[PDB]
Amino acid sequence: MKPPQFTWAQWFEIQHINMTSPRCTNAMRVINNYQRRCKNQNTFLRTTFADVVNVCGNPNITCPSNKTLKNCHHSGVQVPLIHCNLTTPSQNISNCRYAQTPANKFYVVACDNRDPRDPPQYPVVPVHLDRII
Repeated sequence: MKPPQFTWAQWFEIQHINMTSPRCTNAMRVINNYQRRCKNQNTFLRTTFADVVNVCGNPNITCPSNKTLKNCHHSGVQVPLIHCNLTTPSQNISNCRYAQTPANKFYVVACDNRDPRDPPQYPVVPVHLDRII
């Protein structure tokens, strides 16, 4: 899944922060081309990477998706988000059609120590979107 030219944190940014267009069909092509498959579902948080890093400093909690992981952090505040839902698949990635559903919700993110390629300014960085509450 994860392309090797990217860190975990940079891949989190591709998939869940940086929407290259306000519409899901357009926005998703970036992710799908790297994945070499049309993802069935994907959430974009309308927030900045630095804001998610501040959330990574909130007190650690158990990851809702996996009760044995403990590197998760609740956002404390709500952010707008857009959820992309695959409505027509294709063997041609550029023909994959998406519908979208906006929302304003809390989120829970999983965070890890930074890779040398991330900027030194962030010792801990987001690596997985665990749960949209």
